[PDB]
Amino acid sequence: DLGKKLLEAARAGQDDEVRILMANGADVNATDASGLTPLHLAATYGHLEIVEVLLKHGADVNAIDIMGSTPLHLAALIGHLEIVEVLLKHGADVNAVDTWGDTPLHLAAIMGHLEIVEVLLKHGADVNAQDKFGKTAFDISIDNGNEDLAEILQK
Amino acid sequence: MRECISIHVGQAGVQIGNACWELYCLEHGIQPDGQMPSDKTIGGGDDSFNTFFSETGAGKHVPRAVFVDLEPTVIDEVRTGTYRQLFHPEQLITGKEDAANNYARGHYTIGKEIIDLVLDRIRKLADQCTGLQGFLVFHSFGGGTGSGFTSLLMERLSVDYGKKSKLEFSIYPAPQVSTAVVEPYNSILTTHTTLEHSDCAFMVDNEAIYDICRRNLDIERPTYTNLNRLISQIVSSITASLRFDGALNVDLTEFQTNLVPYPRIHFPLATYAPVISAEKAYHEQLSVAEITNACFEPANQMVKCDPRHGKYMACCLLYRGDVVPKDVNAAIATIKTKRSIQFVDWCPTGFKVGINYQPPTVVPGGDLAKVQRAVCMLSNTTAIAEAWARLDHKFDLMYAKRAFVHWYVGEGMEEGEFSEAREDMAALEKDYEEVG
Amino acid sequence: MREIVHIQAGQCGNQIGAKFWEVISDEHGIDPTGSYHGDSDLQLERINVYYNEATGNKYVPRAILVDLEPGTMDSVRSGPFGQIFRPDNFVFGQSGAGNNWAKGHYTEGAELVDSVLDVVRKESESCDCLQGFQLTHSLGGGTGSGMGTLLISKIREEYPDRIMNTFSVMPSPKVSDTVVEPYNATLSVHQLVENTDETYCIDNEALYDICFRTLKLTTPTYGDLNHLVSATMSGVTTCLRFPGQLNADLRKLAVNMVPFPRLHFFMPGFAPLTSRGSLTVPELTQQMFDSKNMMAACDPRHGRYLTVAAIFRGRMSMKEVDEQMLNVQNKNSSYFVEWIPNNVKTAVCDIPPRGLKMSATFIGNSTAIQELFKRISEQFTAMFRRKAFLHWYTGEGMDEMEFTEAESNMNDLVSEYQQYQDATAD
Ligand SMILES: Nc1nc2c(ncn2[C@@H]2O[C@H](COP(=O)(O)OP(=O)(O)OP(=O)(O)O)[C@@H](O)[C@H]2O)c(=O)[nH]1
Ligand SMILES: Nc1nc2c(ncn2[C@@H]2O[C@H](COP(=O)(O)OP(=O)(O)OP(=O)(O)O)[C@@H](O)[C@H]2O)c(=O)[nH]1
Ligand SMILES: COc1ccc(/N=N\c2cc(OC)c(OC)c(OC)c2)cc1O
Ligand SMILES: [Ca+2]
Ligand SMILES: [Mg+2]
Ligand SMILES: [Mg+2]
Repeated sequence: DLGKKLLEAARAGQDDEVRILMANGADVNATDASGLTPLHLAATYGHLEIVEVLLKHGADVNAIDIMGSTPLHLAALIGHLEIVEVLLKHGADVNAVDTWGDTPLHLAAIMGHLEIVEVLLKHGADVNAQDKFGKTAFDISIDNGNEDLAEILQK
Repeated sequence: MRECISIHVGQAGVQIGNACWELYCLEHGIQPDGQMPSDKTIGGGDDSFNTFFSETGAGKHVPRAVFVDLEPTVIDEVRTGTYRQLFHPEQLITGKEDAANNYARGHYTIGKEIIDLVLDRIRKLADQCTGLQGFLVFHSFGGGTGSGFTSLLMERLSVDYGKKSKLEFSIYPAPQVSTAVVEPYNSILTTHTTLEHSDCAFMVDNEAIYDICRRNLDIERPTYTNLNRLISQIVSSITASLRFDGALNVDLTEFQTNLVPYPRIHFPLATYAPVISAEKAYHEQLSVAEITNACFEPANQMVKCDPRHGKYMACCLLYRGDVVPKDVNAAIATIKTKRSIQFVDWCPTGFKVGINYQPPTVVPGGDLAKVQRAVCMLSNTTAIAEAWARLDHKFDLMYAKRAFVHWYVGEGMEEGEFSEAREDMAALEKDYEEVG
Repeated sequence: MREIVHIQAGQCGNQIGAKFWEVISDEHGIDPTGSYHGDSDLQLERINVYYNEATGNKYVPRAILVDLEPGTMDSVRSGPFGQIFRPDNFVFGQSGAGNNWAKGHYTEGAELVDSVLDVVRKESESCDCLQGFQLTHSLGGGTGSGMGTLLISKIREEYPDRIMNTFSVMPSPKVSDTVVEPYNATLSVHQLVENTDETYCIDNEALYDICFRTLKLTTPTYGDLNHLVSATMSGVTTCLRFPGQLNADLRKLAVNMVPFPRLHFFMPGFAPLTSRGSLTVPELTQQMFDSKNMMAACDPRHGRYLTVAAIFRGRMSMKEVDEQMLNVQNKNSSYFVEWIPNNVKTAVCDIPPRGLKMSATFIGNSTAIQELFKRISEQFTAMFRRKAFLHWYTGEGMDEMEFTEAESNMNDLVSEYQQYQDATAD
């Protein structure tokens, strides 16, 4: 079962191991018990080269886990700017919504990743998208008094 | 001659104590080392001043006093000041850690580490007496030591000296010079636990003394030194009958007979006049009638309240100086024709008068001018219930939310004690309403 | 109540702790070798509170320096007052904690905890009347947060009757964009609610904001932020270090500032605000109560003050301070709870801090502090919902339930602040 080994290699950042496993028929879209794929794990742990390799070998850029998280939600939450750009160039849905009503914009705003917020707004992120509590990313900036984030969202 | 022992507890009791004993030495002619040249009997005697001072074989006149505090800073200033040789060194007792403005630390935890030492040192003073009448206890309501340690001491004194009288001088808190937010709690707790152990208590409201210093003495921002000098003048006027020859309030029992009709309503109001600034050294001398009328002005009271809203149960006028008795009779006769003086229907409408013909003494460095005649009026009026209402209201505002209560419970005190103390204060307020 | 034993743990704790010792040694006329060169008896009156007296009248800080990273010891030693610390008081481990609270609190940190306790023991035994402890640390890292909180609990066990005070630095992504910091901070806050008597909340979000928007510093450094920290630390300890009218101590501060045991997180403030190398009493009292001058990113006008302590330093009329302080309470009466009478205390100290003629330090117990806790709680929840990096904690022995319990406790703390903010006297 090369799928379980590919999940481990993607998380661990073993680039060579990823190439060999794919060459031997490993499922690039294998999931762990919570529905996470190799692309979700490489995007969470910041392995840019693994993300690029997987996208050139059939990884679904918009795969969701059991909680509706896409690779773009996780890269925006963790703050990996270069991976957010690579995902958007490969067709990631900028406005994907998870089970909490969050979009990647809500997660980059909460975590204070202001350069990722700018990138998402430039790629069409919806400033009116509300989470399950009715909050937009603008509401989060006003409620927490983050004036730097509020200025960017108002541009 | 029957001896009186003074006990000074906590910072306020100690600092007021030091100001009082300095003034007593000046009134009696006792020098800072204890020598008294006007005392013809060396090594003993039964003169009226011997009620407050014992005598050694070398002619040293030593205060019958004990100073107690849970930390040493304040008492250390007494041990090194102008009057360091006056006191019995074993008479100045200090711990190492104070009550942190917490009644429970003063009463239950820290206070218990020194209580037996204090009682043993008091017994050494009592053993020197031929006819001990009782104790004068000085303390703040607001401090942890002044509130908590005093209650513990008063409880023990009642067991060990059952038939002896106990009189208090208590400092009632004011915002302008307060130390702590929890002072209303400490004040109510100490009032409840000392009520059955105290025969008579003179409350001194720091706000009343602070206002007098500002209005009469032109003191911009009064400090404790200015408050304490005025307080000592008033305390001396109250205790003069015990230390000098006289016919009014000559012993502790007589204070209760004249001023306390029922055991619980034992809080007389003191009024003092005239208070004149030392910078007015050529002030016109005020007559007996003018100073006597000034006793019925709320601005001259030791506690802020309005005796026009209440009824009198007793009234004692104590004069010092160039005072002719017929002038007092005439001033009182005029004062009786006044709509704002009402007595309860069960007390005689009389005014008790005592005159000491020596004018008051001023301390060098004081803020008061010399005067040829002064008066202290001591009355039992139901208007003092206004002081208790003000204090109970501050207690209720915090207690409703149980604010700060955890500090007391964490120091060996049960939360039910707060409700029991408050209920006793509600009954006290009703005792005054039932009289009038 | 005299001696305080100071402990500084982790990178942040040691950096701000060294700055504290540099700033207060200058105020007490103490040079880097430990000799006194001051010109006032007031500087030595209460010197025993922070320093031990040694041979040749050499004043040595009562300070214990701790870190799992050994490189911190050399950075401390190379500072101006780096040689003043007792050589036997440096307790350093072999490898850092890697911003992991579980390493600091359960594995590497737990192996070095008994060594620090022996040093606390020797320092405490040589105190005539120990009042308590003061700890400097960050909440976002692994050592100051995980090991600092473990140390607090063990000291709390051996010395239950002593006061435990902390200067706790809150994380912000504006200064450190490390996504595990809300986890470390939340786990630490659960410990601080239970085991400390008083905590000064020094928020990196606020420190960054002051440097950037007020002081005009486009790229704030740790040296810039720490300048505001050392000024605040000097101000809030003034009444412990100088005689003044009040014989202040850590326990009297706690009894008068903390009405409910869990609500012991203070919002410090300072005026005037200054930058490195770069006022009347009415101005000082106004700046002191302004959101722009607070060291926690909270707007005091969004909450109510339960209690406040204010210290004015320099030569000024105490009657003027009394008047102006009464004034602020009248015009801003809606921002004070009405069920705690006389809840504002003022102190005046003659000696002002370095480079300033007049200064004011504010210590507020304000329900507006819930904004700081809500900020961290929201970040903790965003990470926790996705279980991001949870294996880094559970792999060191931690149970996932500890995260849940910490989250539930902080949300309860926010509800308790809201409760007293809405309460009325009636
Ligand atoms: N008039 C007057 N009031 C004083 C003096 N010292 C303190 N007070 C008042 O007493 C209260 C504080 O109690 P303290 O006597 O200082 O405290 P303590 O009895 O030493 O108790 P702890 O210090 O808590 O152990 C406040 O209301 C002060 O305003 C003084 O010398 N004169
Ligand atoms: N104000 C301020 N914050 C600092 C300073 N040094 C570190 N921090 C903050 O502290 C947090 C990181 O904690 P550190 O103190 O570096 O970590 P530690 O306690 O040494 O723990 P490990 O290194 O993981 O073992 C982040 O929020 C930093 O922004 C400093 O000098 N000043
Ligand atoms: C709200 O009322 C109170 C506040 C605290 C009180 N006493 N403790 C101290 C006072 C201090 O400054 C005023 C201080 O500097 C901060 C200090 O340093 C440790 C202790 C007393 C109060 O009545
Ligand atoms: Ca004689
Ligand atoms: Mg005291
Ligand atoms: Mg570190």
